[PDB]
Amino acid sequence: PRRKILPDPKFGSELLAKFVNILMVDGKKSTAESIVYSALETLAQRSGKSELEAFEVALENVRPVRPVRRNALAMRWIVEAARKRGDKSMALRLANELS
Amino acid sequence: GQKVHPNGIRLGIVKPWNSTWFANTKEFADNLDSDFKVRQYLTKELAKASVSRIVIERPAKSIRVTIHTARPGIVIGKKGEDVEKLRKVVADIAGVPAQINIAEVRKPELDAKLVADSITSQLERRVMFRRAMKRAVQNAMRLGAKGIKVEVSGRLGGAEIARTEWYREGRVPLHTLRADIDYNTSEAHTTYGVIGVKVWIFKGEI
Amino acid sequence: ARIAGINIPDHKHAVIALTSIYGVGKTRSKAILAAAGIAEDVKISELSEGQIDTLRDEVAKFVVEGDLRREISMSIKRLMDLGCYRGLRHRRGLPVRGQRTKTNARTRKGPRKPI
Amino acid sequence: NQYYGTGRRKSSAARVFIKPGNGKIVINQRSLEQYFGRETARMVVRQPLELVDMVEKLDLYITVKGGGISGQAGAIRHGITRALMEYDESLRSELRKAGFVTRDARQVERKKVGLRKARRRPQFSKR
Amino acid sequence: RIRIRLKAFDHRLIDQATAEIVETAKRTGAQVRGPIPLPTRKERFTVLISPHVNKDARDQYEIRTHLRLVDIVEPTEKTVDALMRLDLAAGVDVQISL
Amino acid sequence: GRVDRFNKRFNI
Amino acid sequence: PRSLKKGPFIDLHLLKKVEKAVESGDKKPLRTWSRRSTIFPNMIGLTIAVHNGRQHVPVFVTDEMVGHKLGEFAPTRTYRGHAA
Amino acid sequence: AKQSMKAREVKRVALADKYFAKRAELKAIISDVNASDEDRWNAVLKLQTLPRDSSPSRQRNRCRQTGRPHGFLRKFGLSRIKVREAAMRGEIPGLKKASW
RNA sequence: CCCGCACAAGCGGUGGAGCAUGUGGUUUAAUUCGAUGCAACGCGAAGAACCUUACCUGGUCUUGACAUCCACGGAAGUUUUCAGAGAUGAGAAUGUGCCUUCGGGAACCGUGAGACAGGUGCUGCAUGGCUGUCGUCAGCUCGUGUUGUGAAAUGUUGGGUUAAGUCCCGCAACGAGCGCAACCCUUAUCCUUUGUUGCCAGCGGUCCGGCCGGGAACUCAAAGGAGACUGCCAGUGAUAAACUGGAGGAAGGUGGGGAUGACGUCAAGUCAUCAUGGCCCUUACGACCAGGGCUACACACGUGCUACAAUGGCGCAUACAAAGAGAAGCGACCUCGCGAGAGCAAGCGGACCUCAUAAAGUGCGUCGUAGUCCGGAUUGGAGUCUGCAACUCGACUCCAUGAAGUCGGAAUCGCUAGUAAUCGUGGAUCAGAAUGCCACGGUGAAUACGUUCCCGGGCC
Ligand SMILES: CN(C)[C@@H]1C(O)=C(C(N)=O)C(=O)[C@@]2(O)C(O)=C3C(=O)c4c(cc5ccc(CN6CC(F)C6)cc5c4O)C[C@H]3C[C@@H]12
Ligand SMILES: [K+]
Ligand SMILES: [K+]
Ligand SMILES: [K+]
Ligand SMILES: [K+]
Ligand SMILES: [K+]
Ligand SMILES: [K+]
Ligand SMILES: [K+]
Ligand SMILES: [K+]
Ligand SMILES: [K+]
Ligand SMILES: [K+]
Ligand SMILES: [Mg+2]
Ligand SMILES: [Mg+2]
Ligand SMILES: [Mg+2]
Ligand SMILES: [Mg+2]
Ligand SMILES: [Mg+2]
Ligand SMILES: [Mg+2]
Ligand SMILES: [Mg+2]
Ligand SMILES: [Mg+2]
Ligand SMILES: [Mg+2]
Ligand SMILES: [Mg+2]
Ligand SMILES: [Mg+2]
Ligand SMILES: [Mg+2]
Ligand SMILES: [Mg+2]
Ligand SMILES: [Mg+2]
Ligand SMILES: [Mg+2]
Ligand SMILES: [Mg+2]
Ligand SMILES: [Mg+2]
Ligand SMILES: [Mg+2]
Ligand SMILES: [Mg+2]
Ligand SMILES: [Mg+2]
Ligand SMILES: [Mg+2]
Ligand SMILES: [Mg+2]
Ligand SMILES: [Mg+2]
Ligand SMILES: [Mg+2]
Ligand SMILES: [Mg+2]
Ligand SMILES: [Mg+2]
Ligand SMILES: [Mg+2]
Ligand SMILES: [Mg+2]
Ligand SMILES: [Mg+2]
Ligand SMILES: [Mg+2]
Ligand SMILES: [Mg+2]
Ligand SMILES: [Mg+2]
Repeated sequence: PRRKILPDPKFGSELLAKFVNILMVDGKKSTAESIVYSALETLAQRSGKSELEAFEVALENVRPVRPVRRNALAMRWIVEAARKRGDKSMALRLANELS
Repeated sequence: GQKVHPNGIRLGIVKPWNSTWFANTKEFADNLDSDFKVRQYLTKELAKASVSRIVIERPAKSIRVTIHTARPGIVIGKKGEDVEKLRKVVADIAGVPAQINIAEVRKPELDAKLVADSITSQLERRVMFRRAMKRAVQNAMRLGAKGIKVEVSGRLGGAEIARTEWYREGRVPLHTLRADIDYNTSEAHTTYGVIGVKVWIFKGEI
Repeated sequence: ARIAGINIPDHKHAVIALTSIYGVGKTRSKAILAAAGIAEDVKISELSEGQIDTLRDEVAKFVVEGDLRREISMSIKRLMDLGCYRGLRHRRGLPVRGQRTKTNARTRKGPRKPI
Repeated sequence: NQYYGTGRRKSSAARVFIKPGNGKIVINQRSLEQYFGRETARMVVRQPLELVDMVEKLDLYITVKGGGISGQAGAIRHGITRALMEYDESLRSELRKAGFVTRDARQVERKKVGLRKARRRPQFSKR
Repeated sequence: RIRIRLKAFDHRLIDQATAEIVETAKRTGAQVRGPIPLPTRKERFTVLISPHVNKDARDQYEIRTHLRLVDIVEPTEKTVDALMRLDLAAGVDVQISL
Repeated sequence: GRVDRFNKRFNI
Repeated sequence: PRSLKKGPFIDLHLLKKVEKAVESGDKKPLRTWSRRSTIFPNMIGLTIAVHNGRQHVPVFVTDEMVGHKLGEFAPTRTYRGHAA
Repeated sequence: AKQSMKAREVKRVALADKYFAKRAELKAIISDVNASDEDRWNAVLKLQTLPRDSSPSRQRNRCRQTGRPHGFLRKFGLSRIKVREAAMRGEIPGLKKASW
């Protein structure tokens, strides 16, 4: 013009809470949360690395710019990419995009 | 632009209602219509008697009308003959027992309705609009108004092109809700059509 | 598999499969299966020929397929021959149930015909 | 001998009674798990206790009315926070720092004439 | 019990009228369950203000109906007499129930 | 059709 | 449509006019403005001239018309195409 | 509104009052479940012989000051325009400009 | 040099589809009239089957549908018949009051005459009133003084600062008015008072239902108060106004939202709300009636709704609102009906009763990317209800049908937070007839580096 998020319940991260918000449509946060956690479980089991750590792996490869905006664009690009995919559910589409 | 009605915006802040009765929906519209007819009757009947305000209370089933007049004598008449004629007609049109009380307006030059009606009387007699306005302003300020505005609009002096003219003296702070602004209007029916008069009189805050 | 002269999809739940018949919607499908004593979620592939024969008996109680198409055609022809208002709307290819035609009415009129 | 706090959020109001106990929480005669399906809402309710480290030191008896799941969870958190400050006034500064002492005063903005919602304006065609 | 329900469009008037009732009862030597303020009804009206068109130009008006309940336990002999012989201010509706 | 449709759904 | 419990609506003036035409065996068209009247079995074979807003349209009543309103056979709007 | 249009409404109110009981009787028969088919039929025929203006559904609420047939408010018996004029002069008890 | 969802950054749309709705056009006997770039086009209309209704066709009336005046007959009326589409004609019954000076009037109906009535006829470019608009933008002025031959100027510019002609400082100006701000409503915290129809902490009881005794705590109700001041502290600042940060506090710098619209601008809108100068019609441009039309459909535009699915559809189970309405009304329970509904019939002019399942949500199951278990247009059949009456032209239900549509070119719109988005709920108008309008909660984001650019505006 001319002239803060809270942490997620299951993990305690402002990064993942922001990711949930970026995924969310129409104020349906509980729906978005269930997708993100379902996706992170898939992602953690595949590598054997933890959900929160496996999230950072995917971000660092996507991040393009001020550090806050780097995360924002990366998360926005992951979600946009995952929605464009043709896998069965968003959780799987998201896990496949993150992996 | 357009302005809020000065009286309306101050109702229940510094300005009383002119009708004070409770009713449920069943009787509300009928009471409004009987009030309308009472005021219509009294306004016509007392056109020469300087009526400023007709307040209507409905105690019990009856009606109590308070007529604010600069001329209580003409309204009352000899031994209350005239006020009795009014009372019987009001009782008939209201369809309930009627009381008429008279309240004197001590200072007519500070009463917006009487000032407006004074100007429209003069305009109908072909007094120069500028003279009528100037004297209304001068009188109010002499009698201790903190301010006064007068507006006249229409075919002033029978001109083909209508215009608005106004004069103010002192303060007329219309955005101050605690300001006692007496506002009222009147229409002069001239040979060339309707001239509208608006009068705002400021009598101090609170 | 084959009912009322059409092939019903083998992979679908019976309740959905039977709606492939012209004249059977969801309500009649459920009623047919309730009467035959067949569960709604059984796949048509999983049914025996005896079970399919009972489905054919239940469907036979309804006017369906070519018998229904001819009833509907006859009903519309009757209106058109009568020359009642609805008949005239059918003749002219316009909405028959009072809908606006100043705009819309594209389902009946088809795509826009440039002036 | 119990400690009380009223909490409010959106259109919800929570009555929170705290006593010494073993970590029991009842909300409207139901358990926390039974009352709130959402784990976000369960987290919100338990935030003040977890922050002061009194999760199994206290029994909570809670009633809540009005608003929705998030409103009620937020009202309860506000009520617990105020009950804890009755129980021990020295907890104020920590609870204050966590943002729990504030009554979140954000309410639904009224619909307005000429707008579809509080702010959403009808669409404009220029030409 | 005498139950008295008062209604008015102005709260100052209704509070004057309740104060009259309680004193009338507490003079006649009657127990009164003191004025209960029941929910104010807010009836709202939205009107177009132009004579023609200008659909977004409106005024919004309200009538607030204030409501008070007074309950007279153990009505004495001249308790009911003094309440039925009372002209409350014009603009207060009074409903007495037995 | 219509005459016996009529006479059965109504009556004087 | 009209509730079955109330029966079919007919204007009394038309009912009496129909009864008189049937009893007489009269074959002159019955002029009516009662577009809203239901066609009854005893109208079969009569010509009913039904108002359409400006003229009385002759409707020769047949068995298939029974249960329809008279106005159904007397269109009120004139339309011959835009491009004609 | 024209003087004639205001007079039509007075006529409709008067006819509706004159026939209210008769219309109610006839409609009770037509609706009556255990009424005979002949009695139902005769009632249907009788109801339509009464003046159409005796039906209350023929009445249009009009502003009691001007006769305006649109913008009516039943609480006040006035159109939106006359409500506003009366409201601002303090002639409608309790009514004031609302904000919330 | 500044400002505003003006752009940028974002999120969701419109533009494509079907449907709703308004408009243009065309058509028509008539498709009544008005609104027209922003600021007309879900606008007047908060609700056209009849009525409404202003239009058309045809049938009718002429001092009249609606007033006053005069005269001559009648009480009022009510029941009832025939003819007629009805308007309206003919009848036939019955009734014969109330003021009683028992003089007569008062109603209230008829009839006659004419002063008149009547007009949604014209002129919004003769007007009042009311409204839109620039714009809630920060402006617009005046007195006195001074300057200039004068139109004019100064003040009001300038140095800082503000949301602000806001405030400070300087200054041939000194003051003032209308605006800004404040006073008003609402929302966020607390206290006091009152405590049912609301409340249930403790206690006794209990069929487990605040259900009962009670209790007055708490939620809540609604009256009265308290509270926020840049007040405190720090740094910046011109020993300024102010700014940035901190403390405490429910709240912090206009806390959030509303009401509030300066001088004026557009001969802007409205003679069809009403009023009104002038003009015009008067056995018609007035008035009554039935039927039709305002719902027409090669087409074009605007505003919406519903979608195109899996962050979803369907089934079963199960949570959590607010605000509002109600007597020619809201209508429970119970019974009947697949259902719309029907029958019976409590309660409630309401913190009591009723409308009245909140829905999204959550759990479990199923569908498995298909024009589908997506979509729900269209059409057939059968019904319900309101209403004299649903053919033209109602809403709703059931069975059947199952269109386009696979996220929409150029372009373009809204929004800065409890907002957008999404989810239900209520109300006015209203017999019936919302996807519109007005209102209410639930869930609840993204992004803003910046002012170069586009639009509107302010100051020099
Ligand atoms: C609506 N639009 C066609 C025009 C418009 O957009 C404007 C505008 N400013 O944007 C108008 O001013 C307008 O709406 C309007 O109001 C007009 C008039 O008022 C107007 C106009 C011309 C006139 C010429 C003559 C007369 C005299 N009358 C006719 C004769 F018989 C006696 C009146 C006029 C008039 O009132 C211009 C329009 C333009 C409009
Ligand atoms: K149509
Ligand atoms: K004007
Ligand atoms: K000067
Ligand atoms: K019609
Ligand atoms: K729509
Ligand atoms: K599912
Ligand atoms: K389908
Ligand atoms: K219809
Ligand atoms: K689109
Ligand atoms: K309705
Ligand atoms: Mg099928
Ligand atoms: Mg179906
Ligand atoms: Mg329609
Ligand atoms: Mg909302
Ligand atoms: Mg209520
Ligand atoms: Mg008139
Ligand atoms: Mg109506
Ligand atoms: Mg942009
Ligand atoms: Mg489109
Ligand atoms: Mg038009
Ligand atoms: Mg015009
Ligand atoms: Mg006109
Ligand atoms: Mg223009
Ligand atoms: Mg709109
Ligand atoms: Mg009509
Ligand atoms: Mg006849
Ligand atoms: Mg005229
Ligand atoms: Mg103009
Ligand atoms: Mg200036
Ligand atoms: Mg100032
Ligand atoms: Mg202000
Ligand atoms: Mg003009
Ligand atoms: Mg005129
Ligand atoms: Mg007609
Ligand atoms: Mg229309
Ligand atoms: Mg489906
Ligand atoms: Mg409802
Ligand atoms: Mg296709
Ligand atoms: Mg697809
Ligand atoms: Mg903004
Ligand atoms: Mg909605
Ligand atoms: Mg400025």
